[PDB]
Amino acid sequence: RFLKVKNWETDVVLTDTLHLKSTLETGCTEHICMGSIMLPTKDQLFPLAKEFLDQYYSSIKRFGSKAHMDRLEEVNKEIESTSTYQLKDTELIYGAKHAWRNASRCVGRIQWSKLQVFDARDCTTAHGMFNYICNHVKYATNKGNLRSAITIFPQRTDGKHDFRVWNSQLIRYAGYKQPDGSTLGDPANVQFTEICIQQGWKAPRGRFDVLPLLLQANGNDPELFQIPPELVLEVPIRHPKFDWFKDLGLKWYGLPAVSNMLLEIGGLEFSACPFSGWYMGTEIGVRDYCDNSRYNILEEVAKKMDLDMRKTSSLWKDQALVEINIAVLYSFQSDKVTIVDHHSATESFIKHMENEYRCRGGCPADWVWIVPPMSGSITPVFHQEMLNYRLTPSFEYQPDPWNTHVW
Amino acid sequence: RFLKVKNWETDVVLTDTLHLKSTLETGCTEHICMGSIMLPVRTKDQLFPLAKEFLDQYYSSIKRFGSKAHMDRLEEVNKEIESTSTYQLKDTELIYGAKHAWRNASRCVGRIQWSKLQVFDARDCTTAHGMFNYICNHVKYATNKGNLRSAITIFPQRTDGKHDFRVWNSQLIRYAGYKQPDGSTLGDPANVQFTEICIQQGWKAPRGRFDVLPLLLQANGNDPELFQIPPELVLEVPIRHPKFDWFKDLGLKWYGLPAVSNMLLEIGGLEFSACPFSGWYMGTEIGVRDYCDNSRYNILEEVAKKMDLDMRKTSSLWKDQALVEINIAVLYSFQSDKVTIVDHHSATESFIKHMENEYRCRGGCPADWVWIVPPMSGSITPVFHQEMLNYRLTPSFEYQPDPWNTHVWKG
Ligand code: HEM
Ligand code: HEM
Ligand SMILES: CCCOc1ccc(-c2ccc3c(C)cc(N)nc3c2)cc1CN
Ligand SMILES: CCCOc1ccc(-c2ccc3c(C)cc(N)nc3c2)cc1CN
Ligand SMILES: C[C@H](O)[C@H](O)[C@H]1CNc2nc(N)[nH]c(=O)c2N1
Ligand SMILES: C[C@H](O)[C@H](O)[C@H]1CNc2nc(N)[nH]c(=O)c2N1
Ligand SMILES: [Zn+2]
Repeated sequence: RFLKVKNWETDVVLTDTLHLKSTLETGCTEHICMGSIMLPTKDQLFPLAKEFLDQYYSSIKRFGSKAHMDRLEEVNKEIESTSTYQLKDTELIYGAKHAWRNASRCVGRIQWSKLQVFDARDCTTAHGMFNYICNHVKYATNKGNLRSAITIFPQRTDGKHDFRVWNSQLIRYAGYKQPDGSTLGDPANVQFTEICIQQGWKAPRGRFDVLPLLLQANGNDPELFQIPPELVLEVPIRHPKFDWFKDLGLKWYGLPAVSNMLLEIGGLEFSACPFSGWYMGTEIGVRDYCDNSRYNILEEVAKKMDLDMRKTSSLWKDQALVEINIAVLYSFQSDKVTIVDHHSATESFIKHMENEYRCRGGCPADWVWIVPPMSGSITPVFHQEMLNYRLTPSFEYQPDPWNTHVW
Repeated sequence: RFLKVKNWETDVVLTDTLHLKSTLETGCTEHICMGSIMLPVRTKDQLFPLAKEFLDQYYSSIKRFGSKAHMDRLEEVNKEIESTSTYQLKDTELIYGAKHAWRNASRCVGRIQWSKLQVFDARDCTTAHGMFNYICNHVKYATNKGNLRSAITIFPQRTDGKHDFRVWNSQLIRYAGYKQPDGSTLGDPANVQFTEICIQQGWKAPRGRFDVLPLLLQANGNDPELFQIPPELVLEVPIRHPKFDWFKDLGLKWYGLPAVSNMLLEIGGLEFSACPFSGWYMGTEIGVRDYCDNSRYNILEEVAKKMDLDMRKTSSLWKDQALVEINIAVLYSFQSDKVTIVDHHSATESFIKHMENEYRCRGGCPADWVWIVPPMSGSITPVFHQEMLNYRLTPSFEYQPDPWNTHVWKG
């Protein structure tokens, strides 16, 4: 019950005791593993607060101290009357950093304690939200020297006043159904690009059209906002060997800033909390160019490489995928925009695992998601046994707003 | 209660009722997933339930559930247990069991072939020499001059755990691993331990880089014995590259027949501790793991040098780039010699078809995503985007401890 995990490349063994703090469920049972499934009141709220506040005050080495019990009774009394409660700034920051720290699917968590937290809990309007997001974006980009950030809009109250950023990421390209069959722009975002038009967006109908922001504050009909272009840093994609690679007319944006998840701290629910860091190369090149429901430039790259595309066993897809990913990293590094290759970041994660087992007794991890989408076996996380379990504070999934909004 | 999985690349959903037949425990709990853990003498007290269950399955498969042939067989196995404390499978039952063991192998991507398994009943074997002759015929039959045919050879079942039959090799054909004084390894680093046991048991090692290891065979719980597979029975393929003519000069070769020998076949409560089984290679098993894993032959950096790659920063992706070429050369060498091999794209596509077919005509197909996804180019194969349900069905192939850890040495 004090589980162990083994790295089979190095024989390192770590003993996991952190998992016995786990609260939520995984979806798995004694009889069935779901490790690869994508998505599984006043009386409930107070224990959730006690638990969070207990771990908060131990983290600062004041468990059982005067300040601890007073803060507990303070929160205790506010739940009684107000039915909820508000986090002190210090807890807000702790909670945001530990939701990233507990993000069992995130490979970049070695940076978790350097997060920049922007308290936007005083926001009241979509224009307000837009101001906060533009500030987040500018701070995060930092002229290419990217910095981790999260901006936290007001907590849920009764589900009727939800703050929601309707974009899945703050910065994403547009996707348009072409009359003939295929897709122009980016096929992931075709339905959202519809909604923006459905809401009043003048789509330029190019390939790399930065989508507008669709901001929803206090539960009202959301509003369209154009991010100032000078805040959207983009990297034109070129290959350090193949001159013809520029001709494909490819670029990506520098700032990955995920905006559709829900942040849960001490039982409180922050449905608007866009957070950002920086890209691993494969997130753009393997996934955001080469997945069959994405750009499928794989064929053109290999065509332009005059590779034998007549049978899968020439591995021409793999060979193109490598080149594309070499190009994505070359371009970002050439323009001094932060990016991490998948060898770099998996080795960091292993180091971070080491540190978590050493000074925390464990580290929840979702092997299925930590292993990069190419070259998995030659990265050091492949041979790393991991234990997956759900800790609080956390980032959670939430329904898309456009299935729920009382319009 | 029914369960659903979604393929996110195609939006195809499938409903699994077959997990309800699951009994063995996965290692996971409601609060902890052990989905990435490598590894998460039986009395008649609990053997007839296991027998009845298997026999219920078998007679369902032949649509004779509840027939007099079915009830009589139950009654026959019944008396044989209380009287002998074990029981014997009919040939039919043994063949069903071995096929369904493979069909239930949730980590195996090659299961589209599962019904075509050639089952060799070696349950009359009694000695190590007897085993050597059974294995030699397996190898010849399965190889078939490069037109590989999957087979399994099933040796006698465990009785009291003190008379086990064991193949001590992890595979029938593997290359020797030699640890040098200077700390380097000659041959296959994966086999250094087994090689030393062989040498200690009296094997005269050629001490080369691709020495086929001797068979180490154990019958009836006796001390294991060494035998050299005849070299004309070991089909090998020298590794060359279709564009690089310096690749042949790395002097690499690999053998054609993957044949796993260290696992335990469980059928209806009986344990078959020695049951080597073979099929044919997916290319990445040689190209990605057998050559490029940091703890294996690790010709990665030598291939990168001959390719004159930027080996300074990892972000030149030289490792990925050399990996692709090495897998290109493995597929090319095998196809050039008409030795059966499958690339990882072809095989993941087949498994998806297989998996979909299994959901429709069986109500489920247990599958270990961690293992099914290929160890390179994972996301550009259709299993990466495929949700999977993992559960243990019997008959099954199980792991078992290395015999040299548990053996009682006669002397
Ligand atoms: C700083 C560099 C970072 C890198 C390289 C990184 C990398 C990744 C990767 C590769 C994934 C896997 C999903 C996929 O590949 O499609 C992921 C998931 C995730 N990231 Fe990180 N990340 C970073 C920063 C952050 C930050 C700052 C946060 C929040 C404060 C965060 C929160 C998450 C969460 C919650 C998930 C999992 C979401 C889910 O369960 O669906 N990440 N990340
Ligand atoms: C004929 C073509 C076959 C192919 C291409 C194939 C491929 C694979 C691969 C790639 C793995 C992953 C293991 C690794 O990569 O380290 C695997 C696992 C496995 N294979 Fe298959 N296989 C084939 C036939 C068979 C046959 C005939 C059997 C037995 C009758 C079998 C039994 C298994 C089992 C039991 C596992 C799971 C290993 C475990 O649980 O540790 N396979 N297979
Ligand atoms: C629904 C299937 C996709 O799931 C995913 C997949 C990935 C991420 C994710 C989240 C944050 C990231 C940050 C901060 C930096 C970075 N470099 N990468 C990230 C990737 C979120 C989700 C949830 N939408
Ligand atoms: C705990 C270590 C897991 O390792 C492994 C790794 C691989 C296989 C395996 C087994 C059979 C195969 C056949 C018939 C064909 C083929 N092409 N590949 C196979 C690969 C088994 C095990 C379990 N002994
Ligand atoms: C079906 C499968 O579980 C799903 O596609 C997951 C698998 N692992 C992943 N891993 C990462 N890093 N990112 C992903 O989007 C996914 N997708
Ligand atoms: C830690 C991890 O579970 C382990 O290294 C597994 C992962 N998946 C694998 N998948 C395959 N096909 N072969 C393997 O050897 C492994 N190793
Ligand atoms: Zn699980």
